[PDB]
Amino acid sequence: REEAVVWDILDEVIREHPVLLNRAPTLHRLGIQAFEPVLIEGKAIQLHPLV
Amino acid sequence: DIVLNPLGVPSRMNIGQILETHLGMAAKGIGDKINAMLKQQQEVAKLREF
Amino acid sequence: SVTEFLKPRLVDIEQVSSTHAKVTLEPLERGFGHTLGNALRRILLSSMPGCAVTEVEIDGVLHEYSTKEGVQEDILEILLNLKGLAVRVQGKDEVILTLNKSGIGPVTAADITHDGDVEIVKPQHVICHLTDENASISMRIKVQRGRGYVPASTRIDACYSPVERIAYNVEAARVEQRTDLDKLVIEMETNGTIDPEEAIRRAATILAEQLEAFV
Amino acid sequence: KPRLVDIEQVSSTHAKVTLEPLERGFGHTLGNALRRILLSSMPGCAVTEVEIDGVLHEYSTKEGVQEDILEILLNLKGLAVRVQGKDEVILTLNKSGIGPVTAADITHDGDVEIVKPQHVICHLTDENASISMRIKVQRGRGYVPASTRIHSEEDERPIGRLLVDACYSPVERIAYNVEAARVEQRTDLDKLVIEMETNGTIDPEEAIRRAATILAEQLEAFVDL
Amino acid sequence: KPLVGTGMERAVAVDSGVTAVAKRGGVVQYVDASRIVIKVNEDEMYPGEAGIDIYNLTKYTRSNQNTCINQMPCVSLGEPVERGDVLADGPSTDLGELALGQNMRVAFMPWNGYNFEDSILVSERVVQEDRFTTIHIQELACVSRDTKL
Amino acid sequence: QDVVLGLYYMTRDCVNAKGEGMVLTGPKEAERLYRSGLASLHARVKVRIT
Amino acid sequence: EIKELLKLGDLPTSGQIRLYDGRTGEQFERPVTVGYMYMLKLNHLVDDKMHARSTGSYSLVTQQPLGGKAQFGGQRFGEMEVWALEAYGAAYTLQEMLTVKSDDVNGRTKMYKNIVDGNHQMEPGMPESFNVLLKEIRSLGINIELED
Amino acid sequence: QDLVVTEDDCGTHEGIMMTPVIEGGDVKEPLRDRVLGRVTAEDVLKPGTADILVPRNTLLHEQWCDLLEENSVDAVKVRSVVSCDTDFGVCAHCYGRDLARGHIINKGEAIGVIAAQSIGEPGTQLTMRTFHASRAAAESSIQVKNK
Amino acid sequence: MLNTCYRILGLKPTVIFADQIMYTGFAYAARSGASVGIDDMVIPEKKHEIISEAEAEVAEIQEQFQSGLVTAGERYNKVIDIWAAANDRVSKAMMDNLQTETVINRDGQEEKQVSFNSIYMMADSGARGSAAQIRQLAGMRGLMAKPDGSI
Amino acid sequence: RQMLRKATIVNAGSSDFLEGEQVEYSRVKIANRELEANGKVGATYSRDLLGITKASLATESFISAASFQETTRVLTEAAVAGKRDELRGLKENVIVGRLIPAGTGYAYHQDRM
Repeated sequence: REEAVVWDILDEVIREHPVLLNRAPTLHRLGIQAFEPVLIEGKAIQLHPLV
Repeated sequence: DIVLNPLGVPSRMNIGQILETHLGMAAKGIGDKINAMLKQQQEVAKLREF
Repeated sequence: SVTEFLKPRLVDIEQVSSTHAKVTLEPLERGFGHTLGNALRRILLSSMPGCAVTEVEIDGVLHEYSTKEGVQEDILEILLNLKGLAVRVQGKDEVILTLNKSGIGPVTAADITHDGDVEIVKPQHVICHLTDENASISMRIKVQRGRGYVPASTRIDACYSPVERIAYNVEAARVEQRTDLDKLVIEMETNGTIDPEEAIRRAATILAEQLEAFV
Repeated sequence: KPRLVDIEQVSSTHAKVTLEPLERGFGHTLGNALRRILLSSMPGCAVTEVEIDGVLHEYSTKEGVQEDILEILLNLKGLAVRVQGKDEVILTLNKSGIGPVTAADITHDGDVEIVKPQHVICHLTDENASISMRIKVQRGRGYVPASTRIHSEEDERPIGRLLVDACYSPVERIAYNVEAARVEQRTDLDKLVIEMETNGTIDPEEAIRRAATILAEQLEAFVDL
Repeated sequence: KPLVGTGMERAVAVDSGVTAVAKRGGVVQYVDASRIVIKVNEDEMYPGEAGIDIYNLTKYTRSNQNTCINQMPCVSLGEPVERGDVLADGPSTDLGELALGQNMRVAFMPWNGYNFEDSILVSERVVQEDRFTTIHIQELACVSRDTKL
Repeated sequence: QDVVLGLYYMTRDCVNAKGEGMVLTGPKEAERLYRSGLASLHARVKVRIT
Repeated sequence: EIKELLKLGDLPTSGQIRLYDGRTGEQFERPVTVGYMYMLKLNHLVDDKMHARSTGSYSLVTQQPLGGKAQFGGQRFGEMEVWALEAYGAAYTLQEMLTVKSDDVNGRTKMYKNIVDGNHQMEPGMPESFNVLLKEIRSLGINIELED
Repeated sequence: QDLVVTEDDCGTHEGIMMTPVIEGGDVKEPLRDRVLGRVTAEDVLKPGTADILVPRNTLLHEQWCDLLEENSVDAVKVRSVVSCDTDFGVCAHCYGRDLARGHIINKGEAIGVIAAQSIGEPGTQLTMRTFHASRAAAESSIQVKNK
Repeated sequence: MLNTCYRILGLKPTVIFADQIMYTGFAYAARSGASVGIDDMVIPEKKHEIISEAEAEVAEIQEQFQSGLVTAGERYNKVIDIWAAANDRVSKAMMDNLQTETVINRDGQEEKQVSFNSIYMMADSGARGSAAQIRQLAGMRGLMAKPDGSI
Repeated sequence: RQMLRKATIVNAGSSDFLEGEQVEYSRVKIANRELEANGKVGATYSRDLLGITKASLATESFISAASFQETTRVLTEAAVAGKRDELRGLKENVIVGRLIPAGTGYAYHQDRM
């Protein structure tokens, strides 16, 4: 049914467990670069501009 | 309403983008004027001549 | 009610020394991190009453662009050393003071005649240095009262602000049954004779003073 | 202190307010601060829940009308309401015949008063047509779709009440100007001349007074701490 | 619509067959949302019983690529019509002009890089004006039977 | 794109600007040029850089 | 033609007006060009490309998940990302994708036992999909049996 | 595929000399970019003293030492992946040290994959080269621009 | 610079340097608030000169076609080389009538500066791409060969 | 530095006269012969140096060869030649669910093998 309390509990793990992200084509050692997750309330995934 | 980047415009190439936009303003700038004649309840002969 | 909302709550301040400060704010609505944040930037710069150096008469020099006999620091350098010097005045409005100094040693800051209603906050300030032989300077300094900055170019430089630097940051935050809320993290630096709490409280009451008529 | 005097009132909808006295960093501040107050945080009135007599679900076509329901939903969104007397009221649109649907022709219940009469909500084509809309209104603060109402439910038994994207803000447009000024016995002042447009849902004085007290409300904590 | 047009728009929508194309010329009888009926007056039919043109307007219908197709009226309640005039605009069409998308206020500067890499900001007055609203329509089908008992 | 540019867009031998040349210590700098009149670009201002 | 129409409607020839920000309030140093682009919308929206599925169903050939846009949220890795993965100096983040949690259903299910509590440590055995290497060659008419 | 760092170090002290290409006219390639992170075997600069050491590092600091001072010395001895004792895998002192955080990362590391992937993406950069007189004056006669 | 950050300093301090280059460097991009306009860029007024020179220099050889002074194979090459001589000239005439054109009075009056307009501060800075790209929008169109390879 | 490996054998001994052998066989065989085992059999190796296709064909692995190359031939080849894997490289380990020496792996593979 989806709940409000669930969100609050899962704010804790996000800092403790990272995310590994890549493109559809990857060739370098610059593909599988991984990032620490941070809380956001928006569908489309925000990131750095350098990487 | 929308905001674009000016950074793609010189890398790959569009001048039509520039022209359409400045003409879009030009089209709607004349458009903004013509409403006022009707927004003030003026009308009669003048609207035609503009 | 159906018109009321929830007001902000500070109580998360990173207090590092008397001079610098790093305040945070957990709750603020959409539209309200950017407002107040930017409004107070343009309050805490122009409208900040302090005390600073204005007009000065040199004993052996008339015009600024000269070089003194037996000193390393130029006048243009020393002008700026005087600008950053911090003063509090309670009783009077405007006072004329003197810098009687001579000998082998560094120019401190205390060696002024502590006049009537004059209180200085900082003693270790390097205004100048004196070199070989004895040397001697006796500056007839004058001070005025103001509100904002007035430079020398406009005067056909005074520094009337306790605020050194202003930087407000805006970042996202999470709360229970909500979408997005703008956290106001405010980075401030003061040195014009004012602790961070009093400045903001004054700026808030001065805003309140202006907004009293509006209400 | 400043002085709220000298307002150029042109009609009930549009407004051009002026402010003679304000200090040197205070024309620009409050001017821009209130821009971002008078848009999101604006208590007004708009359409929420509506029961059709002859239709239960949207996505259909009425017998003897040009305009579709999805079109008409949006016609209702842009409609302007003023309420003084109660909190929430249920009203009816009893209309029939060959003629264009105006805006007034409702039973003016207790303390209900409309500001704008010439609004085209619909058109009727056929001779002996008839519609009798059981419209409902709520009270709010910001713009509201419907999803947040679904999240908080409990005792729920309506289906026929078709939902319309709500538009709780009176303000159409915001523009503050800043110019320099001369006044007897003073040095320099930034005059705040404020150009405002409202949907017919709030008069200029109340909006600003609310925004000032709402600012005061937020600044109460700042002054206290 | 497009307010910067070209000139081609008037021939394309008519020869498409999407929008309701008037074959003959007369005067509109009864405009409804559902169907538009039109008296001929000018010619009259060959065997008898006058002209009378009728148009069954297609609404809330489906396509192959999961979308909505709605035909909508244009000309007023009882107005005259000529041979080859648009009566009802289809989906994403308006007064003999091909609309497709919409008219947008667009600026050409960065905004602390919320436009970094050819990305777009958008204001809330876009979404609030109820502009780009679309129905993505899907077939959810079932077969039960086919037995020998 | 937007990173690179911004930095030069600030760090430039600018044509005149409002200022000519008013000398500043260090902490006072950024602000005077952010505050009023004095732009951000200028060209030519000397500083007690630590 | 542009400018004469711009002249008919009281507009700048530059097409550049220095505008006061709705945010901060201040004007820009240079004059920002503003226009109307006539932006349009396109088909492949969020939902078409966006997929994410944890655990559930599997394909019929091998004990692997399914193709895509039908049953399980697979989303393939390919040869390109493996060559990538190996170089990233990581033994686990390869094995987890190709032994622990893909090719083995039961390898997931004995690890469903190990993850939740927080006990950890790995045991694979044989990687299931490669028995199809062995078997298809066995049926080819060649002999393969795990001897020694 | 399988060609990687194992073990400690190269025992043998032989290698390929490092020069610039010195192509035709002006300096197309300098000495500075070449030596970056490449170990010294013996390497004698000056007219017979010491300068460079038997195993020590050519990171970032000793470069400006050998490139601002003693500019006359153009040719210097340098090691290579082939030039090692142990043959299974390859020895660490031979290669070079091109990396991210700290210079020289740990023992037992991929290498062969670094290059092949770092030549992988510039395999998109090259474009097959897109459609790219005999005067008896300027070419037959050799000309010098600088003093 | 970040090179010399990371080469001199280390790991602990150099993160602080690079961060701002983004966050502030973007904040620096908006505050300027430049433009993409028609008048932002200025083509040289002498068009009918270097082009007609390129025309006439070729027409001089094109008369040598019709009459007979050059050889048929080299005739293409000489016409091309003479056209292509002016292509670089128009591009250089562009680059000079663009970059080093300010003319402004600084207190004591009459002074030349580096012109900081729209696309210069895209290019000089180094956003992306190059100068040969910009020239197209501006002056001369890039020459594309026949399907075989020759021009 | 990876290509330069295969070699035609020069001298006669335990090696096969003038056949095909790698650098890893050649150098180790030469080295062990010097001052313990046998002087003369100490055979030199003249170089056989190839391109991307032909050199990579020579895999000591019979799991791996039987994937990259035309598996029409090589799975049948590893079968026909009765070849037994017993390798400790990165090829075979990705496949049959064994551990690659890679990064931290090396620390374990130094203790294990």
